[PDB]
Amino acid sequence: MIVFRYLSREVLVTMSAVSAVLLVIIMSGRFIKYLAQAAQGLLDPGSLFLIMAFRIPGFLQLILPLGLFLGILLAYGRLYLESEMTVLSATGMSQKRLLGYTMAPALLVAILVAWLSLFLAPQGINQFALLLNKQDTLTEFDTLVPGRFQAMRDGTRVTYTEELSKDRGELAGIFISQKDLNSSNQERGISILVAEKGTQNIQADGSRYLILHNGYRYDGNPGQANYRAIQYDTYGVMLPKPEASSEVSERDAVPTADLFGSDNPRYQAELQWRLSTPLLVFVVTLLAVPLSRVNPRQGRFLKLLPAILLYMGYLALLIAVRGQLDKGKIPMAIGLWWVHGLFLAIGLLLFYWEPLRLKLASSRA
Amino acid sequence: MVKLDRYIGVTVFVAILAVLGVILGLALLFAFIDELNDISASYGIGDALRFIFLTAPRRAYDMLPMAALIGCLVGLGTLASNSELTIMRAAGVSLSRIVWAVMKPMLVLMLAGILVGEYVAPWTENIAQSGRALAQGGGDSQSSKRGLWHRQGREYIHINAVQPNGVLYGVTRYRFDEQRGLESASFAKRARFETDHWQLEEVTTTLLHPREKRSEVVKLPTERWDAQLSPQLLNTVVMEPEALSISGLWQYIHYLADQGLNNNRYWLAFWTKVLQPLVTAALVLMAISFIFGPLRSVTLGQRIFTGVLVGFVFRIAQDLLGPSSLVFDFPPLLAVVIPASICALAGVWLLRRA
Amino acid sequence: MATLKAQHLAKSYKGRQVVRDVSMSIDSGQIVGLLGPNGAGKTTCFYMIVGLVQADQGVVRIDEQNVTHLPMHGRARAGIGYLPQEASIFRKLSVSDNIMAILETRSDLDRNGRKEALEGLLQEFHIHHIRDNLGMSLSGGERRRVEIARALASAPKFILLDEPFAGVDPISVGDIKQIIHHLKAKGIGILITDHNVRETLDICETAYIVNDGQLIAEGDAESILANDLVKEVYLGHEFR
Amino acid sequence: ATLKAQHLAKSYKGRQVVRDVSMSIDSGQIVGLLGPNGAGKTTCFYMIVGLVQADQGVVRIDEQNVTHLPMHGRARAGIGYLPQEASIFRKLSVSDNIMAILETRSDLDRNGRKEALEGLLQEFHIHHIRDNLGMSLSGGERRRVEIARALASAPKFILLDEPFAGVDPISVGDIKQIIHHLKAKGIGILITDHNVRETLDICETAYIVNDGQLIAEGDAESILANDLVKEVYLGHEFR
Ligand SMILES: CCCCCCCCCCCCCCCCCC(=O)OC[C@H](COP(=O)(O)OCCN)OC(=O)CCCCCCCCCCCCCCCCC
Repeated sequence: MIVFRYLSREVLVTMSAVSAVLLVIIMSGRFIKYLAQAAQGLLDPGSLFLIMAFRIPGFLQLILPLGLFLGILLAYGRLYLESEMTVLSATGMSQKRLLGYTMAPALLVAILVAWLSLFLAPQGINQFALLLNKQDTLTEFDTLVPGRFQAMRDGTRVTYTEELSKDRGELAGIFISQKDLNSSNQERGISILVAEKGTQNIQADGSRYLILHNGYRYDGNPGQANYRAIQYDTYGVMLPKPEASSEVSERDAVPTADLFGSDNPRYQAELQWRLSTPLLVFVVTLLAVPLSRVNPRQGRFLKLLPAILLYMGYLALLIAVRGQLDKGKIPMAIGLWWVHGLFLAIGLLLFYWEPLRLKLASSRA
Repeated sequence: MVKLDRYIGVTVFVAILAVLGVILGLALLFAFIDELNDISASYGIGDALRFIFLTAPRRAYDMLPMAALIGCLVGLGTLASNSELTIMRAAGVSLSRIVWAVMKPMLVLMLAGILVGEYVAPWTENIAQSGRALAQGGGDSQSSKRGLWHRQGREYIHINAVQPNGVLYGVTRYRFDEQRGLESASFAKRARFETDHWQLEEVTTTLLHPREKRSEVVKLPTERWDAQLSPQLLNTVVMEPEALSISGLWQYIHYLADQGLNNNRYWLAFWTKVLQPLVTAALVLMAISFIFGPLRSVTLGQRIFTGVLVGFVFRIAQDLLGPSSLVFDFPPLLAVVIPASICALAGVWLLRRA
Repeated sequence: MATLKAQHLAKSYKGRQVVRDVSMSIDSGQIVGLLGPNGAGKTTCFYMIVGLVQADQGVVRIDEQNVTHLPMHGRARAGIGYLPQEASIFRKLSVSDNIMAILETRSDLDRNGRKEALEGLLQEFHIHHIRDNLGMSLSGGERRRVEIARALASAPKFILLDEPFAGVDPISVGDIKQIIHHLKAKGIGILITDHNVRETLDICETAYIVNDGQLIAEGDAESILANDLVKEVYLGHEFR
Repeated sequence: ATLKAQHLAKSYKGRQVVRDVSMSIDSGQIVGLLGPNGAGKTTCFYMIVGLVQADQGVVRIDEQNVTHLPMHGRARAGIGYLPQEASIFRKLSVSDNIMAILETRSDLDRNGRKEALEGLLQEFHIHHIRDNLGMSLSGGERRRVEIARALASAPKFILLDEPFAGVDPISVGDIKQIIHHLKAKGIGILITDHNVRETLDICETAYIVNDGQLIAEGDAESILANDLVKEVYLGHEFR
């Protein structure tokens, strides 16, 4: 009961330090991405310490399992190098007992990760989306440049104005090409709403509010002779910020209570994804105890980068399987539990390698 | 001092080559995994593999300084942990001579880096990007994300793909009249540059007289185009500013300066590509200071971990200070000089402390 | 009265053969030394007895109970202790906690039994005056005494010391020899391997010389120092 | 020549390790540096070598004062050094091992370097292993090649660090033979080691350092009869 709270203190302290460093690095990378986007002109520099503040729970929920993995590796490597566990084993301590000692901090980490996954990351993502969409820090239409075109997604929508003025009114021409990605063969969905005057307005009720002062709308695809001419005024079209919708979807912000009774495959796949991040905690706890056996020649730091690569592969495989799930291909009965079982089996292979070798040698003689 | 120089140089060179190989392999694997997301019918597995393998020299040239730093750390720590540098110092060989011995291969390495980044990386990068665009872009008038848009007097052109040898794909022209009516909307499969002539082969224009009549689709077999789009300029705009050669970057910076646009994004690329030797020299100097100081007895894994962490921090700072120069008001030169400057300062400090 | 018998041990690293048919035997209350040239199979034999190296041939049994295939904790539960060469004290645990962390795992002791055992181990080894200092603030002698008391806390039948007279002052070997004599008086079959031939042969009442992976000699100090083969391959002709 | 360390001192964090230790190694003299492990003996050895910056005192090699010169400056002044661990150039052959240091010497030309290499190979009986890589050498051959390489730089004093460390009683004869061969050349060997008996045997004068102070000096007989030494370091039962 003394070794228990000795190992559980070492592991927790090392995990805290590693998690802090990893969080700093990940936040820095996301900040370089958002700063480059703001440099391009599609963001408000003032609204940058809330975008990063509302994304911390997701980074923490993705980092804490890796923090525990590396903390277990470092702490138990230190104990192995200092001849401190050879005297625990030479007095009676098993390796299943070591696993049982290690599974106590893993429970606290799993509880923290489960809370972050099921009740705090959805709220943070919801608030982040609320800000970036509703509060319209500055829309892309407030960054127009005369003579230069502007596009979105796969060039599906290209907005351009010939004249740019401080009053933002009576613009020479609004060349907008709102194209449907799929609208069947006969109609390509590509339409041009060009007006003699640019009617930029308050843009408050429906986010970016845009209407044509005079109106000249054509739905005729250039390939065929079918021309759809609407020379009347074009009705108000509501433009959302592509950045907010591109990275954050509705599935990442719905409350967890709405996923239990849902039938939409996306919601069920998201629920299965949420109840997995606590599970990597136990999986990597089982994967880490056998791997932390080191020699003074190897040291603690030799197998940290391979562990990071293994964890990243785990996460990538989980994300890919979730995509194949909510796309309707993989049946929802099996889910991501087969990936979880694959990595659990890898961990069990690592754990029982030495007992298997000893039992094989015993029967050989 | 010939045998010692060759010994140290060979060790450092081999370590740097191995580290560069491993880093490039990891980068290529990550790039392929990311590119798998945009798989499609027109863009197959073979096309993605070809693009990934064709953008190898660009990644190698970009990641050369990190390979130099980590390889110098590993190779010099191999000698330091074996007490083979204490013997050199106790035989009368100073620290400056060891630094120069390590630095001699670095000159040839950075010369090769400059040569590749000016002659080989732009060529293969242009070949690769053009290919991905041709594959992912032959569908229709507005299909690809890698397209280009331009404005004439009243015409509006959208080129789906821009290929090196003055040939475009999916050229679409909208010719509005004075009353903003669609006088003619056309789509052409290909084009060819012949001085002032652009030949829009396979052009199917759909002109419309707005005097209450139907649009007449006309199948012209070949059309002349009075385009003011020079292919040499076209290849530059569709390419990232960091994927251009040093000479091409210089020419485009001056061309942008003449008209009056903002070339501060291209000055950063010019400084990054030109001042690379100084950055690698500062990184290897700090690695040498690390070996002679804190890490003269630690194991190989700790040296690799420290090198990776320092490289990550250096790249994060470099990428943070790039857009910061454009959003704020300070020259882009300080976005390249500062990190290498403090790295050299720390290396000199730790070397002076012996 | 126990007996730790190693019979026909053999081990082959790479394709070469390091150890070849080395047979040992340590009784209870007996001090045995395992000496030999550095390149020979002395350390390999010691580790194969300890459990850190798996013997290819041969068996290791204590009182008609094969422990050759058991892991290190299996041997430890069978009654075979082990004390590593370097410092192996719990750095952040007090001296009393060092012994109590091992006393708490004994299934034949209750709370009162653990209390009395800790008191006895503290008084017997004269470490009671430092029963609250952290293990990282102990000198060499106190550290060694605390390590030996911690090893005894698990009640072993045999203790295998690995280089006890390693990097210690001539005054410090007196404390180590006193501790070893105390262990022999308690009834524990110590086995020592060391580079220091003089003090090992002084303290040990029986020695085994292993050269070229074979047992080339056996006997007390007088028989070892009067052997032509040992004086030829190990000690030279000018030893003492 | 004569190497003098005077009034040496060195204080680590907070505490003091070495306080006013003074030695003197002549030419053709074998001198030991013994004492308890904790005391400032290794620190004094390293401060003489040049691996630790002395806070006070002066290290003078003959007339020159080299207390401020770095390790390579001291080595150019004529102070050798042989580390305890293996320090042979692993990927270089034995002849290349000696030659890589012979090329450093500036007073030798090509023919002189060749003749010196041949003499060094013949003198230490390594002429039959001159084409073996440094990583494929046994302990005795490796130590002989290391000593030859140390001599290749033409030093005046060689400061051996733990020569009799973890070696068989057979090999101490070879080590003593090499040390006496070096002394016969005119080199002021200085040995610090844990092995008290062997060091007191081979040496001619000993320096005991306890609690950062020189508590005894002189030949082996006077060292073994000293009461203070017999009470702090050796013990009353030591021979
Ligand atoms: C279209 C182009 C496509 C390019 C794709 C390239 C993909 C490469 C990915 C695989 C590379 C893995 C290599 C990892 C090897 C690590 C293993 C190791 O320890 O190697 C050590 C090895 C020993 O060398 P040895 O001969 O023993 O040296 C002593 C001799 N005096 O040391 C070695 O010398 C072996 C390692 C050599 C690695 C060479 C590869 C890196 C250099 C190329 C960089 C990329 C540049 C491409 C374009 C260049 C144009 C000029």
